[PDB]
Amino acid sequence: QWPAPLANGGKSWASAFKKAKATVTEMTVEELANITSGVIGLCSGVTGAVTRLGIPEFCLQDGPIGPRGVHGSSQFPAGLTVAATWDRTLMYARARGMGQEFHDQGVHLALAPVTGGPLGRTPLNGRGWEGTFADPYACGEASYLSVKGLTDAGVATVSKHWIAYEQETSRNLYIDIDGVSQADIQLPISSNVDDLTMHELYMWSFAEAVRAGTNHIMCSYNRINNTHSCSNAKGLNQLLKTELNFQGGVVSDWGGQWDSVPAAENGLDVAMPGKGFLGALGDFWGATLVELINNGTVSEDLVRDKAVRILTGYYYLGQDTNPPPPFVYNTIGAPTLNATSGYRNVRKPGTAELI
Amino acid sequence: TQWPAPLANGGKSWASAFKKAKATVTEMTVEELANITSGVIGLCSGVTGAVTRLGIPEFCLQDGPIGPRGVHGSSQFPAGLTVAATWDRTLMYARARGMGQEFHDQGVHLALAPVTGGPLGRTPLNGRGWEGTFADPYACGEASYLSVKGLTDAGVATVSKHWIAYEQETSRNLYIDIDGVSQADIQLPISSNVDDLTMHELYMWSFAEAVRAGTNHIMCSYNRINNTHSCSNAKGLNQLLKTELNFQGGVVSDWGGQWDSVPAAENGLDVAMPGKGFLGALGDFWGATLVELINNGTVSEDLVRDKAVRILTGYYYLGQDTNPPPPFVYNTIGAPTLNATSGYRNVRKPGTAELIKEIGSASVTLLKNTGSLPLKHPQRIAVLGNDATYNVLGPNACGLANSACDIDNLNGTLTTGGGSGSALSPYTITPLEALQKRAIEDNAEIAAVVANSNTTTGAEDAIAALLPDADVTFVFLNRYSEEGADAPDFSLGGDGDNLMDLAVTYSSNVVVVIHTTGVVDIEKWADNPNVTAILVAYLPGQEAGNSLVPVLYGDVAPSGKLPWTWGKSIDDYVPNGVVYTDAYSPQSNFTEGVFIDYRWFDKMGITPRYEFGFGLSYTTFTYSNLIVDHGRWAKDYSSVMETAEPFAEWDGTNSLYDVIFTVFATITNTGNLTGSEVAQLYISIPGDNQPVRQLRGFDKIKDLPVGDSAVVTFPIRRKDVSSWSVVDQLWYVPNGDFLISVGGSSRDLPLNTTWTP
Ligand SMILES: *[C@@H]1O[C@H](CO)[C@@H](O[C@@H]2O[C@H](CO)[C@@H](O[C@@H]3O[C@H](CO)[C@@H](O)[C@H](O[C@H]4O[C@H](CO)[C@@H](O)[C@H](O)[C@@H]4O[C@H]4O[C@H](CO)[C@@H](O)[C@H](O)[C@@H]4O)[C@@H]3O)[C@H](O)[C@H]2NC(C)=O)[C@H](O)[C@H]1NC(C)=O
Ligand SMILES: *[C@@H]1O[C@H](CO)[C@@H](O[C@@H]2O[C@H](CO)[C@@H](O[C@H]3O[C@H](CO)[C@@H](O)[C@H](O[C@@H]4O[C@H](CO)[C@@H](O)[C@H](O)[C@@H]4O[C@H]4O[C@H](CO)[C@@H](O)[C@H](O)[C@@H]4O)[C@@H]3O)[C@H](O)[C@H]2NC(C)=O)[C@H](O)[C@H]1NC(C)=O
Ligand SMILES: CC(=O)O[C@@]12CO[C@@H]1C[C@H](O)[C@@]1(C)C(=O)[C@H](O)C3=C(C)[C@@H](OC(=O)[C@H](O)[C@@H](NC(=O)c4ccccc4)c4ccccc4)C[C@@](O)([C@@H](OC(=O)c4ccccc4)[C@H]21)C3(C)C
Ligand SMILES: *[C@@H]1O[C@H](CO)[C@@H](O[C@@H]2O[C@H](CO)[C@@H](O[C@@H]3O[C@H](CO)[C@@H](O)[C@H](O)[C@H]3NC(C)=O)[C@H](O)[C@H]2NC(C)=O)[C@H](O)[C@H]1NC(C)=O
Ligand SMILES: *[C@@H]1O[C@H](CO)[C@@H](O[C@@H]2O[C@H](CO)[C@@H](O[C@H]3O[C@H](CO)[C@@H](O)[C@H](O)[C@@H]3O)[C@H](O)[C@H]2NC(C)=O)[C@H](O)[C@H]1NC(C)=O
Ligand SMILES: *[C@@H]1O[C@H](CO)[C@@H](O[C@@H]2O[C@H](CO)[C@@H](O)[C@H](O)[C@H]2NC(C)=O)[C@H](O)[C@H]1NC(C)=O
Ligand SMILES: OC[C@H]1O[C@@H](O[C@@H]2[C@H](O)[C@@H](O)O[C@H](CO)[C@H]2O)[C@@H](O)[C@@H](O)[C@@H]1O
Ligand SMILES: *[C@@H]1O[C@H](CO)[C@@H](O)[C@H](O)[C@H]1NC(C)=O
Ligand SMILES: *[C@@H]1O[C@H](CO)[C@@H](O)[C@H](O)[C@H]1NC(C)=O
Ligand SMILES: *[C@@H]1O[C@H](CO)[C@@H](O)[C@H](O)[C@H]1NC(C)=O
Ligand SMILES: *[C@@H]1O[C@H](CO)[C@@H](O)[C@H](O)[C@H]1NC(C)=O
Ligand SMILES: *[C@@H]1O[C@H](CO)[C@@H](O)[C@H](O)[C@H]1NC(C)=O
Ligand SMILES: *[C@@H]1O[C@H](CO)[C@@H](O)[C@H](O)[C@H]1NC(C)=O
Ligand SMILES: OC[C@H]1O[C@H](O)[C@@H](O)[C@@H](O)[C@@H]1O
Repeated sequence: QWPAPLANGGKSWASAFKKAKATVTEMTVEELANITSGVIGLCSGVTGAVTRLGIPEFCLQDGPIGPRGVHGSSQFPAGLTVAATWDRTLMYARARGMGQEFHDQGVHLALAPVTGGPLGRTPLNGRGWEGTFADPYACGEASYLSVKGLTDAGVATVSKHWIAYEQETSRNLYIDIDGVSQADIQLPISSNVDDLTMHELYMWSFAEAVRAGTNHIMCSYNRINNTHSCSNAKGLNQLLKTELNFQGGVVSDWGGQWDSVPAAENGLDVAMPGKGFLGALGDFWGATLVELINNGTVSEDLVRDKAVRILTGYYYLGQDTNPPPPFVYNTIGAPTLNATSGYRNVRKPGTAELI
Repeated sequence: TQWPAPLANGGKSWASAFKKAKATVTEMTVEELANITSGVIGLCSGVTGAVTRLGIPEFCLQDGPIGPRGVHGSSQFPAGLTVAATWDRTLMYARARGMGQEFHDQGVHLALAPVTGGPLGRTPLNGRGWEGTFADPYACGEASYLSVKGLTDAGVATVSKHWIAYEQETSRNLYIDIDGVSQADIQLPISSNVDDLTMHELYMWSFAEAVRAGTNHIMCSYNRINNTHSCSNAKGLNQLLKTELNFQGGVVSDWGGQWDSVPAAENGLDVAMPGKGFLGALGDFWGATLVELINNGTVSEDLVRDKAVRILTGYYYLGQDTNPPPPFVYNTIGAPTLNATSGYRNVRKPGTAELIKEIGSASVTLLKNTGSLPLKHPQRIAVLGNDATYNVLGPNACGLANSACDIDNLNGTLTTGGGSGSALSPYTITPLEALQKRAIEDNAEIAAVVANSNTTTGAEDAIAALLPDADVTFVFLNRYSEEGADAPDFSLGGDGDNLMDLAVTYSSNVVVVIHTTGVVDIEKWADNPNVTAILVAYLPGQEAGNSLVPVLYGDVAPSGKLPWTWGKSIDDYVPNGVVYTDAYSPQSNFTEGVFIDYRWFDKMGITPRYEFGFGLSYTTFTYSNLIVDHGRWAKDYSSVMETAEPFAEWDGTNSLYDVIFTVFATITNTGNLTGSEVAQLYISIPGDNQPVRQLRGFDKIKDLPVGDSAVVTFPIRRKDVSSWSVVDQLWYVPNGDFLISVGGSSRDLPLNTTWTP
């Protein structure tokens, strides 16, 4: 079908890749499943530590205007708003500023920016404002610069949402809350997209995102030609990881992962949110992935590539020798998470006037 | 287990022996059935329980694909790797025959030998591939047949090993339960997941040959196959081996290869080793447990009587009743596992040393020669490498299994590999002695740096001072590997890389000799003009030096050729050659099919450095006059036992091993010196996803004088031209064009013709 091309570190991540491979090489099957699946904590998502090799939990945090659910930060204008400036300098400085606030709040991975999913097939898209232009060229430019800003600030990006994620209606994220299951109720809207259109319109901004060095990409809730984005082999293994030569990790949207084995085989590298959100949003790896490896269904080396893709960003942005500070706010919310919040003021002179 | 256990009948040559077997087994109590089918404590690698009432003694099962291991008073033969490289059926037989006499005379009933297609050569990193012969079914077939014959002709029963698809040491995970730690709780053995065509065309080939040659027993391997232990795989043991190959002898467990009581009993195992040996640490699943399984109705007395009959057929057939082996006198297990004194018995016969030398001289393979060989009478000789002299701790310092020296010990000349297939030496003829003897005859001087060049103070200075004035510099490299591990890469062992860097710096006439268990990485030096000649001497046993120097000095031309493919990069071979995982149930999918060693290279259009079947002479040979004589056919009556391999053309009277045509060719000695030449025949058998070409014959012409010619002749068996029909489950000769090719290697084929039935 479409096999999983191994990470090699690409142009800029060469040394980071090699530190990643080295670390992954030392990891037990449990450790591999610990880092490739979400655990419980204060951030939108959290990767399990590899505590024996001193790899810590990574804080994944919303969102594309800056860290969400924190005090002591600034509320930046939306992507829609910078787009309207048609000013590359502002697009970059916006992201750079968002970036320092993410770093200084303690975020390893910013669940941002929005780089062409949604792009704007419908002017009614409920979350269209999070993107930029209704145009691949201009969106590509803003996406490039948005990615660079955040990464220059020392925070790994997760560009979102790959791909063809053009309506909120019946995205139908995976949720098995109460007795009921979305999987029984209704499958996600299937974006059915020819190959010219995928190439010339939707992939264009993501290509720019990859070129800018986005460390990760988030696969979307919709299905493409009736396969989930997060387990679409053509989309992740071929279009993204081969043609766009993407060297980083594919993070599930929160409930965008619907299965265990196809996901592992067809491009997904991180299961989010895992144990977070009471497990309500699916929890298909973790202990399940351990079992699948130990019984020969899934190759350990397949999962080592996932862990390598995750650690590449860690090492490239220097989070190993320059760790972000502790994240201090409960952004999940009680009663889902009963944790107290600290306080940290992260607002810096210059930010208000940039805004 | 829809594959029932077929009853022994003694097949072709063993009819008599089988009948005495059954007679004796029929008198046996249940306790006697259990005593003989499981190992007991003794001096040998394994020992079957006696049936003392019926006068059946303990049988000594002893390790030795190069001869009796762990004994003094014997000879260290070359490894199977080394005979393979001769391509000389005569030497193949005589090596086994010699090994046989030493086995018998030390008192061994069953030789755990030879290695007949497991491992065959899927990975060139296999830590124990060296115990085998060729990375080729056909050639492994021929050597397997002959090695078996020579052993049995000495009056020692063989246990051909290891059945089957045993193709990496890593995660072989023998069963063991010692120090509160069981292997069952850590990881299962690697699972060779082999399709049906591959298993027939590749892995079973050499085992068919060992069966035909009358192998008395066969050893089931440590690996699972399709996720079922080999030693309890019914389709493997009961169907493929005991039905299709019609195998009439015993299946012996590898040591810790048996994992359970009842499936083993049900699915093809005949003998549980080592039982009460090795503190019972490697599992003891039968014995008293089998007694209870019979008494309580779980396993039929009939099933176990068959096991005992298969054991006892070999005993009678080789006449060990009326002509018993002498007592075995050496503790080969080792304190503290077994605390028992050793006797002394000398078994080395006149002739053996010279046969070991000859195998060396016929095997050593010339890979590069820009003009420096043969040597005339150089006056100033430099030698580099610890491989050139003795292990600094003594030739048997590394213990009973040649594996106990420190990772950095200068072990001297690598005359054998490590593990169960090793053996002690009474001495080593070092390359440095033999070179010195010759130097002295020429009134020359000779000096060797044998220290560790990287860690010995003065060694680099000493080298820099010595080489520039030397007329020739010999460099001795080696690469130890062992059972229990795969090589991590092609790296030279010890300080090899350093020695080569230094030698090309201070000398323009470097001759390299490699003693190795397998392919090594020489890419850094092989195209350097300062390296004038490269030889690989494999594992020549005790006569390392005196075998080599005659070839260096042109007393005899090199005639050895490569029995596997020498690629430039490990990355050029079959992928996932060794699988590394902590997964509880490790998998290895043999998705390459039949395409291993040179079939991979050929199909994928990859050029090796030196191809399968390559090896230079001090002369050249021109090939002419290819004849395919369809009138030269013969009925097969020569085998010792018959298989039951089904084939489309079975008329009721004929055989898969009938020779259906013979092909001929002429070689002419077209250079300026006498030389021996290994002619080779390959066939392209038509079909889908088929090999570019397949070795189907070889003939070594000896000492062809300048100007002279000789006819080379290749019998072609029906099987040689057949494929396995997965659908129809039999062998068949396909339709289409059969390219038949002949020449000096797998890439150097001047003669070609099409046959089309
Ligand atoms: C969603 O569904 C849509 C609708 O079906 C999908 O759009 C199809 O996408 C496939 C590609 O995945 C595309 O395939 C081609 O059709 C061409 C003819 O129209 C073929 O010529 C072309 O084949 C070549 O490419 C293959 C892939 O590399 C090769 O295997 C093949 O050998 C061909 O290539 C050789 O020849 C050319 C010269 O002709 C040379 O340049 C090459 O290098 C090579 O030597 C494709 O097979 C369909 O045409 C698309 N259909 C439409 C209507 O767009 C879409 O992919 C789906 N999306 C997802 C995410 O699944
Ligand atoms: C390890 O796993 C591999 C992977 O599966 C496994 O490979 C398979 O091996 C089986 C054999 O056990 C192959 O079997 C079959 O599929 C054929 C179609 O491709 C089918 O025609 C075969 O047919 C019959 O043979 C059986 C056995 O004799 C017989 O009982 C049936 O009645 C069929 O034969 C009849 O009809 C024939 C004419 O049509 C006639 O000639 C014959 O005499 C008889 O009357 C067979 O069932 C399977 O295809 C393999 N698959 C692959 C992927 O190769 C290995 O066998 C496993 N190895 C171990 C050690 O377990
Ligand atoms: C584990 C094993 O292969 O054991 C045997 C004993 O019969 C087996 C067949 C084998 O071919 C034989 C004879 C050999 O000749 C091998 O070359 C050989 C070995 C491969 C070696 O074994 C190993 O290296 C094992 O991988 C190694 N494995 C472990 O330590 C292990 C233990 C628990 C769980 C998982 C793994 C081991 C070392 C030492 C003692 C026992 C086990 C032991 C062993 O001493 C030799 O073993 C012993 O002498 C021995 C084993 C158990 C108890 C007492 C003595 C070895 C030698 C001679 C060095
Ligand atoms: C199941 O197997 C056991 C292991 O072989 C048997 O026990 C061994 O039986 C041998 C006889 O067949 C004994 O050998 C002899 O030893 C005595 C010393 O005590 C000498 O007098 C004899 O001359 C000597 N014979 C020789 C070698 O020439 C072994 O001593 C004995 N070993 C043990 C462990 O006791 C069982 O007999 C066997 N059980 C059955 C039911 O057959
Ligand atoms: C001289 O012979 C020595 C054997 O008598 C040999 O030592 C052994 O070398 C092998 C390498 O082939 C080592 O292999 C193992 O190394 C570690 C062990 O902890 C494992 O991770 C590997 O998987 C592998 O099994 C042996 O450990 C080593 N044996 C001992 C007792 O130290 C030397 O290498 C030989 N000398 C030279 C210069 O080659
Ligand atoms: C798998 O990941 C989980 C999630 O982080 C690990 O546990 C935490 O380990 C950190 C140190 O890295 C401790 O500060 C926390 O107390 C642990 N949290 C919990 C919930 O106990 C776990 O250690 C990981 N396991 C392995 C084998 O690395
Ligand atoms: O909770 C979301 C609000 O949705 C409102 O409605 C939407 C429309 O009916 C239509 O566009 O479909 C989407 C779902 O695909 C609806 O969310 C309305 O239902 C309100 O109750 C909600 O506040
Ligand atoms: C392996 O484990 C998974 C999850 O625990 C299970 O769904 C699957 O069926 C298992 N397969 C085997 C062969 O045991
Ligand atoms: C062998 O193939 C099966 C699917 O048929 C798969 O589960 C297993 O992981 C494969 N092994 C490899 C190639 O890693
Ligand atoms: C948090 O507290 C609420 C109310 O005190 C409780 O019902 C809920 O179960 C708790 N949440 C979790 C995830 O434990
Ligand atoms: C028969 O004996 C074996 C070995 O003691 C034991 O595993 C099994 O439970 C017994 N079975 C029955 C049916 O008594
Ligand atoms: C052999 O002797 C050693 C050393 O006294 C002892 O520890 C060991 O238990 C003995 N071996 C056996 C199997 O009796
Ligand atoms: C070959 O040897 C000479 C010394 O004899 C040395 O100076 C020269 O650099 C060497 N050349 C190569 C290609 O190593
Ligand atoms: O994990 C230890 C490992 O070390 C060697 O390099 C490998 O080739 C394996 O054979 C061995 O088991």
